[PDB]
Amino acid sequence: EIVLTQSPGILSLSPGETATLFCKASQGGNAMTWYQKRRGQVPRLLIYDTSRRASGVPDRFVGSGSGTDFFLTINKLDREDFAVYYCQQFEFFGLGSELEVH
Amino acid sequence: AVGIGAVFLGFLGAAGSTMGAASMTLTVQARNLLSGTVWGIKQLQARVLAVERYLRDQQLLGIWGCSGKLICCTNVPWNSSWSNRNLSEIWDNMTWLQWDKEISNYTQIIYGLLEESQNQQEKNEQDLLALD
Amino acid sequence: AVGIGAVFLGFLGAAGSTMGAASMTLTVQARNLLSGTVWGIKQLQARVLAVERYLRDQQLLGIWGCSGKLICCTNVPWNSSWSNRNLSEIWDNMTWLQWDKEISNYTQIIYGLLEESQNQQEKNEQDLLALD
Amino acid sequence: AENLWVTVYYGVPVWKDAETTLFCASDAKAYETEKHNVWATHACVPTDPNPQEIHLENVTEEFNMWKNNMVEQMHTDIISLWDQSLKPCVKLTPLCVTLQCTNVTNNITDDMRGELKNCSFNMTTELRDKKQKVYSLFYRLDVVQINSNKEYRLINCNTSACTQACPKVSFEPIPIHYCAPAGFAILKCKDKKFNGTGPCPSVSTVQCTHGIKPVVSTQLLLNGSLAEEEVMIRSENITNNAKNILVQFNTPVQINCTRPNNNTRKSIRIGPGQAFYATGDIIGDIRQAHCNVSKATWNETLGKVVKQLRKHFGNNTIIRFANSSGGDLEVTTHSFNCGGEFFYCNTSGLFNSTWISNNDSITLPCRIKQIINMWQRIGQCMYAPPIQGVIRCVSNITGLILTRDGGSTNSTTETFRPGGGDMRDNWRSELYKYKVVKIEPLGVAPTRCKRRV
Amino acid sequence: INCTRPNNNTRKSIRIGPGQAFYATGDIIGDIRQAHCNVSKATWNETLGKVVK
Amino acid sequence: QVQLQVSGPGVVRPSETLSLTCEVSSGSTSRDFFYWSWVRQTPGKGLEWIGGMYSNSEETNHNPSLKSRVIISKDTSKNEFSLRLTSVTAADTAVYFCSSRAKIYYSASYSGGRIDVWGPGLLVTVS
Amino acid sequence: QVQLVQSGAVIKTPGSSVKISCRASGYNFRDYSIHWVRLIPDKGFEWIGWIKPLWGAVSYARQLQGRVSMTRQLSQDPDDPDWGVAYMEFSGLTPADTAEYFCVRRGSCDYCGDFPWQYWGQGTVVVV
Amino acid sequence: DIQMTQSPSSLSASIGDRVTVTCRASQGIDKDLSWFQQKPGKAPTLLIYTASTLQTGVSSRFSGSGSGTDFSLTINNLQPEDVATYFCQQDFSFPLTFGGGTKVD
Ligand SMILES: *[C@@H]1O[C@H](CO)[C@@H](O[C@@H]2O[C@H](CO)[C@@H](O[C@@H]3O[C@H](CO[C@H]4O[C@H](CO)[C@@H](O)[C@H](O)[C@@H]4O)[C@@H](O)[C@H](O[C@H]4O[C@H](CO)[C@@H](O)[C@H](O)[C@@H]4O)[C@@H]3O)[C@H](O)[C@H]2NC(C)=O)[C@H](O)[C@H]1NC(C)=O
Ligand SMILES: *[C@@H]1O[C@H](CO)[C@@H](O[C@@H]2O[C@H](CO)[C@@H](O[C@@H]3O[C@H](CO)[C@@H](O)[C@H](O[C@H]4O[C@H](CO)[C@@H](O)[C@H](O)[C@@H]4O)[C@@H]3O)[C@H](O)[C@H]2NC(C)=O)[C@H](O)[C@H]1NC(C)=O
Ligand SMILES: *[C@@H]1O[C@H](CO)[C@@H](O[C@@H]2O[C@H](CO)[C@@H](O[C@@H]3O[C@H](CO)[C@@H](O)[C@H](O[C@H]4O[C@H](CO)[C@@H](O)[C@H](O)[C@@H]4O)[C@@H]3O)[C@H](O)[C@H]2NC(C)=O)[C@H](O)[C@H]1NC(C)=O
Ligand SMILES: *[C@@H]1O[C@H](CO)[C@@H](O[C@@H]2O[C@H](CO)[C@@H](O[C@@H]3O[C@H](CO)[C@@H](O)[C@H](O[C@H]4O[C@H](CO)[C@@H](O)[C@H](O)[C@@H]4O)[C@@H]3O)[C@H](O)[C@H]2NC(C)=O)[C@H](O)[C@H]1NC(C)=O
Ligand SMILES: *[C@@H]1O[C@H](CO)[C@@H](O[C@@H]2O[C@H](CO)[C@@H](O[C@@H]3O[C@H](CO)[C@@H](O)[C@H](O)[C@@H]3O)[C@H](O)[C@H]2NC(C)=O)[C@H](O)[C@H]1NC(C)=O
Ligand SMILES: *[C@@H]1O[C@H](CO)[C@@H](O[C@@H]2O[C@H](CO)[C@@H](O)[C@H](O)[C@H]2NC(C)=O)[C@H](O)[C@H]1NC(C)=O
Ligand SMILES: *[C@@H]1O[C@H](CO)[C@@H](O[C@@H]2O[C@H](CO)[C@@H](O)[C@H](O)[C@H]2NC(C)=O)[C@H](O)[C@H]1NC(C)=O
Ligand SMILES: *[C@@H]1O[C@H](CO)[C@@H](O[C@@H]2O[C@H](CO)[C@@H](O)[C@H](O)[C@H]2NC(C)=O)[C@H](O)[C@H]1NC(C)=O
Ligand SMILES: *[C@@H]1O[C@H](CO)[C@@H](O[C@@H]2O[C@H](CO)[C@@H](O)[C@H](O)[C@H]2NC(C)=O)[C@H](O)[C@H]1NC(C)=O
Ligand SMILES: *[C@@H]1O[C@H](CO)[C@@H](O[C@@H]2O[C@H](CO)[C@@H](O)[C@H](O)[C@H]2NC(C)=O)[C@H](O)[C@H]1NC(C)=O
Ligand SMILES: *[C@@H]1O[C@H](CO)[C@@H](O[C@@H]2O[C@H](CO)[C@@H](O)[C@H](O)[C@H]2NC(C)=O)[C@H](O)[C@H]1NC(C)=O
Ligand SMILES: *[C@@H]1O[C@H](CO)[C@@H](O[C@@H]2O[C@H](CO)[C@@H](O)[C@H](O)[C@H]2NC(C)=O)[C@H](O)[C@H]1NC(C)=O
Ligand SMILES: *[C@@H]1O[C@H](CO)[C@@H](O)[C@H](O)[C@H]1NC(C)=O
Ligand SMILES: *[C@@H]1O[C@H](CO)[C@@H](O)[C@H](O)[C@H]1NC(C)=O
Ligand SMILES: *[C@@H]1O[C@H](CO)[C@@H](O)[C@H](O)[C@H]1NC(C)=O
Repeated sequence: EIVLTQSPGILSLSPGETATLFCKASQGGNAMTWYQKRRGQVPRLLIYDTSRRASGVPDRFVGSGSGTDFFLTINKLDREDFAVYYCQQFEFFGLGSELEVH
Repeated sequence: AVGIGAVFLGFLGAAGSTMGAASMTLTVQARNLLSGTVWGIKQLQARVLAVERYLRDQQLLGIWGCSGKLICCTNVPWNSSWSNRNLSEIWDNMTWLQWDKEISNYTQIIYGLLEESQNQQEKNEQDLLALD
Repeated sequence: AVGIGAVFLGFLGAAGSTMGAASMTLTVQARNLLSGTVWGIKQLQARVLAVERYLRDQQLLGIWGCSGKLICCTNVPWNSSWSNRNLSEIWDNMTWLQWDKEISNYTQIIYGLLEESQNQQEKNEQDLLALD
Repeated sequence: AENLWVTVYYGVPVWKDAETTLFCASDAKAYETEKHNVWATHACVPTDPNPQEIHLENVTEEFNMWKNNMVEQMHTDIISLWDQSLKPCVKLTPLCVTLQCTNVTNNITDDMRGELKNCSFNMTTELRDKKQKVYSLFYRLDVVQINSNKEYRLINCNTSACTQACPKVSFEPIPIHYCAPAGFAILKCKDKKFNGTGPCPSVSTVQCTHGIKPVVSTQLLLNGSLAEEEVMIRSENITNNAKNILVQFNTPVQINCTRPNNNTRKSIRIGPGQAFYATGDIIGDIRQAHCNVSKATWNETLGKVVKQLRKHFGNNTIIRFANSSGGDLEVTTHSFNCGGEFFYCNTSGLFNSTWISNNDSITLPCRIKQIINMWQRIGQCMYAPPIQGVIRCVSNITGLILTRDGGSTNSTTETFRPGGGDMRDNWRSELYKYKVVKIEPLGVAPTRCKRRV
Repeated sequence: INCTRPNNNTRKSIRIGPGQAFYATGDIIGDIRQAHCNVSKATWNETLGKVVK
Repeated sequence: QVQLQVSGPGVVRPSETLSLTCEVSSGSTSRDFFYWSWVRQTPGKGLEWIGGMYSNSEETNHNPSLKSRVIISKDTSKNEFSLRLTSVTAADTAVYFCSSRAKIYYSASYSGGRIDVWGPGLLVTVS
Repeated sequence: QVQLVQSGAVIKTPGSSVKISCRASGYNFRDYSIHWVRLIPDKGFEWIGWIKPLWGAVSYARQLQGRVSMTRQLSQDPDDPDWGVAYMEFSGLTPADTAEYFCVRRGSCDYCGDFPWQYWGQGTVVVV
Repeated sequence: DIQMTQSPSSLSASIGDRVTVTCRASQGIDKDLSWFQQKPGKAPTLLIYTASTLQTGVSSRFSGSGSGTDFSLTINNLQPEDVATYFCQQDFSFPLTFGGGTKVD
């Protein structure tokens, strides 16, 4: 099986700032999915294929990385963007990183 | 050069212009001439009609003095009885549709003169190589 | 000679070879390029597609410096900024698909340079014959 | 001399990757058995008796069986041509009618069920005024009880009128060769250890493809092309468990299949020039149609695919084979067509094993349906006529279509289930070698020759 | 120009035969009114003045 | 008026907005694009380019020697090329030309020629 | 549009079996697979299985086999081919299974795989 | 900005002399130089584009040589219609800087 591990856990920052989340995979060589879920709402796909933005996605979300190391960078944060973020390889999941208003 | 503009001199753009204006741009008009459950049959009929026309024109040119060139001089003198208008007024003033409607009666005679001159040039070229 | 073998040098047989190897056999590859109730409509569409491609290539050649020949020199100098690789390494070592993927950016510029050089050669040939 | 001049060469051998429409071409030997006995015996250009493949040198192209074209084209062509062999045949419009069905005359076991129901019904004669009472035999899988009295109906009475297949035309496979038009070529990869993705080192061009017998087989693809020297597994992405795994092995497995029940074709006149072919009497014993494989060759070939499957998951891996999980009839059981008769055979006896990292014959029963819903169209069903006599066929199991289960939570073992799914997985086991390329002549290169004016 | 039918209708399916569906009118939900259209009076008089001119 | 004819007021009040228009035209194709440009001819200095803009877009490219004091606008429907120079002092007393900036290329590949002809100017005096 | 309509949230007893429907509309239902996913608090997401509604070919998670079941029912009329119904019958109910369930569909782009599920239902809460 | 210096301001010659106008640049404008003819009171009209190519419409008297930073316009057989101010235009980078002006008497 594949185990996903998210590094920062809870990230408390201010609006307007930038942020960089990081995930690490046990087995390299495949893609990575990035999901956004707000508080008590329906989830929504941010990034598929680790570099492609989905529908209804602004370009301030940039996914990057290779091998086991993957980055999701958000530039010029908004208060709507303070939510939970998941990393996903085929059927496995991370435990979700929390973004909080400092 | 930064700051570089462009006019996109498109297909069929020298109609009202003089002969010597259209003589430069004619090559692109020749280039654009070609490419372009019953509806496929209609579009197929139109497409093979277009290539029927293009092949007819290529054959009609090919029996004359040029095979695939676009400008072609021959050895048939211009009969003055056809149009009797001199060089400057037909090369600077007159348009193309006007020139079409001016000599639309002796066209077939010009075709036959070209064909006869090219065929006798063929026999003279074949006989020039006869003694070699 | 009794006891006579044969290698049947077929269509598309000099792919990985060098340029100067394929330059001899290209003529047969050019020769094989042409010939080849709804299924008749599909095969008809494929056949007229094949002749659309062949006639497009013949017209694209014809406005250049050669009408029906397969080898063609022109009067446009090779811009060294395109590929900057000298004669021996491109004539002895490099393959064809490599050569395609090396200069697949300046191809249209080469087409335009050929067309402009041929058209100015047309006007120079027409003006060389002007004084006669 | 350092200044070079451009030259255009026409007829330069160089191709690009492309998508075009190849045209079918069957062999002229099938035209010798003429008069519309199968499809494409009259709608196909006869083949070239010398298929002329030309082996190349020093060349390498990257192939991809999964994003390949012309498997979609084969699927669309076979679907549309299958639809085209139904328009001259008869619609069963006066047949969706009240059926008075009883049990078939048989020693009835109350624990089991009889698989034949004997149904008599009103049918219109050739004359519009007179109607007749006529009886026939069907299976449980084609009729349903509508709601004492026991009146049934056909299962397709509320979706579509079933076009009866013409009993003149048969459904045996014949080799179709897909030939490319002029200006296009077909490249086939002759490398032995080629897993169908990436650069192949030894390719060769050909004018037409080799023999593709089109089979209708969900699990356990029949009559395929055998592998070269060992078993080869192929997938688009191994860690993806939603992608099917195509297993093609070297030595074929002989499978026999038969219906031993002797049937009687009976004609019923629907109207003028309309004939409905039903089942008459069952001559002899009422037995269950079945199939056989050899036990030893099946165990050996499963050992071979275990030996090859341990290359992708490490050596210390426990591999087990379990049956299909569930769905419709023809995706959990393996379905095929044994000469105009559709079998749906149970594959629980085959995929029932476990494998550790240290004269008999498996018989399996089948069900027989007469009406089919091939490719699951919304309004297109098809009745199949009964055929005379005991029906047996010999075929060769060549490969498998497997699916790895949804392993999470520290899975020590990895299980594999069979599953047919899309029909395109069958066709990708035959067009995996070929790709279609577009010949673009007129290359351009510099040399040291300027044109003399 | 605005145009409307204000009657709320109910599409009802009837099974003619195998794979044959006939779509008829069911119940009229509410008031039975006459379908109509509207144009603006002033723009119509103005445009008729324009076409007269 | 002729092509690239600049019209408007010839006298601008001190520190007000010079606003000049120019008779422009569309190309032979909808695919064409011009760059219309304001250039001044001064008695003191030489020819000085003031600014300009593409006919395709609305971005203005100008000379930063006037320190972003121009408002360069256009109206292709009304044959208008417009300069709104702000804070105009007596240094901007000059004869203004409006110029068409484009190329004459023949077939879809190459460059074939550039035409940068100018129209007759209008002397604008600031006092 | 692509719409996925679930049923309302339900409350069950331990040892029962909950049937959750998932109606899909706005696309050709026979082409795209249906996945089922769960969300448990302090556990994150956990994958259940997929079903291809063309035939009903399913695949389950390994640790949930014997308890879950998936069926589908197609739309058989030449007027409404778009809509379709998927099902999930979850048996062997324990109080650990109190979670929010989702039935999801992948995207339709060319580089889109199967697991990057674009379209999501509104979710169904199951409390035991 | 790129400075453009045109020389001379004025040059005097008789009827039929081959004259030369020298335009120098501070930076690399390699072949982006235009030559313009302006009647006194009238608009400047184009003579030479890309510093070596004769524009259609003007005669073959107007020729151009030079490269890089230094260019030279050349007038063979100076004419009475050549009484005009000439300008060399840089169009390599923003901004557009033009010549000083060369008067012919
Ligand atoms: C995988 O590939 C194998 C190899 O071809 C297939 O096996 C053949 O399958 C076909 C179709 O089921 C068989 O054809 C039928 O055979 C019946 C048995 O007769 C055979 O033996 C007699 C006596 O030797 C021969 O004269 C005859 O030609 C056969 O060889 C016939 O009764 C059938 O004929 C009936 O139907 C045809 C249809 O056109 C009519 O023209 C006839 O008049 C008659 O009504 C038919 O010929 C064939 O026998 C099989 N070969 C072998 C060696 O067994 C597999 O079927 C294939 N796999 C799948 C799933 O299709
Ligand atoms: C399951 O395995 C298959 C087999 O490889 C795998 O398919 C491949 O996916 C990649 C994308 O993940 C496809 O795209 C290529 O990616 C490589 C490496 O990045 C590059 O050569 C190209 O991508 C470039 O371009 C992108 C957009 O321009 C950039 O964003 C990117 O950063 C790169 O610069 C190229 O597009 C590749 O074609 C396929 N190959 C095959 C044979 O299908 C698949 O992704 C695997 N599944 C998962 C979920 O990972
Ligand atoms: C036609 O079909 C009928 C079935 O409806 C069949 O009748 C059965 O015959 C057998 C023997 O001929 C009867 O006896 C059985 O024999 C087996 C073999 O030893 C026993 O194992 C059975 O015992 C089981 O069932 C008993 C109840 O019947 C239990 O008491 C016992 O504990 C075992 O569970 C049994 O003795 C059999 O009983 C009948 N079936 C019925 C329903 O009575 C008949 O033979 C068939 N005829 C032909 C010609 O084929
Ligand atoms: C594909 O083939 C497999 C086998 O090759 C087949 O599996 C069998 O199905 C039946 C019913 O579908 C299973 O259930 C049996 O049904 C009888 C009916 O009365 C019961 O009496 C049986 O119970 C006996 O056995 C129990 C266990 O030994 C005893 O506790 C009990 O007292 C009885 O003696 C039994 O429930 C049968 O078990 C399976 N076989 C196996 C090995 O699992 C399958 O149905 C076929 N596929 C399809 C789609 O039909
Ligand atoms: C894969 O193998 C398993 C193992 O046997 C199969 O499970 C079996 O499925 C049958 C039904 O097909 C079950 O039979 C039961 O019979 C009673 C009799 O009335 C009925 O009430 C039940 O509803 C059911 O029909 C059988 O118990 C079951 N056995 C086990 C151990 O689970 C499964 O069907 C196989 N799958 C395929 C696709 O073949
Ligand atoms: C199916 O049922 C029909 C009755 O509709 C059976 O036909 C009868 O069979 C008996 C038994 O021999 C005869 O006495 C009658 O004369 C038959 N009637 C007709 C109209 O044929 C038929 O035998 C049954 N078939 C099977 C396989 O059980
Ligand atoms: C005829 O078929 C009916 C079914 O339509 C049989 O009725 C049931 O059959 C099952 C299995 O065949 C038995 O388990 C039931 O006990 C039957 N019901 C009854 C009330 O007996 C019926 O047995 C068949 N045979 C006859 C003679 O009617
Ligand atoms: C075939 O047609 C006959 C004639 O309509 C049907 O027989 C009728 O059946 C109904 C219902 O049982 C009775 O009320 C009538 O009295 C019957 N009429 C006659 C003339 O027999 C019969 O049901 C149809 N089907 C079969 C299988 O015979
Ligand atoms: C099929 O074989 C190819 C090689 O021919 C494999 O592709 C390479 O796999 C390695 C991992 O073992 C990667 O590091 C390379 O980047 C891959 N290259 C390319 C071009 O994809 C491929 O993984 C094999 N596929 C299967 C399913 O076995
Ligand atoms: C299936 O049944 C038919 C009967 O309909 C059998 O054909 C008979 O065969 C015997 C000898 O084999 C002949 O004497 C009869 O004249 C045949 N009758 C008919 C009507 O053809 C046929 O042999 C049976 N099939 C098998 C495999 O035994
Ligand atoms: C499958 O059928 C073939 C025949 O088509 C069987 O092969 C025969 O096997 C017997 C021994 O069992 C030999 O005596 C025959 O010579 C064989 N004939 C042929 C034509 O091969 C084969 O045994 C069957 N397999 C199973 C598992 O039943
Ligand atoms: C025709 O319908 C349009 C709406 O489609 C009407 O426009 C509205 O007019 C009201 C005032 O009567 C405004 O408050 C709305 O904002 C308008 N909405 C829109 C979308 O235009 C229009 O008045 C109607 N005309 C007639 C003659 O009935
Ligand atoms: C498994 O064992 C074989 C020896 O037959 C070896 O070649 C291979 O590298 C081993 N694979 C792993 C993953 O250890
Ligand atoms: C699986 O194999 C065992 C032992 O070989 C056998 O008892 C069992 O019946 C098989 N499974 C099925 C479903 O038949
Ligand atoms: C047709 O009838 C069967 C039997 O009741 C039913 O299951 C099926 O849903 C029906 N189909 C339609 C389209 O109504």
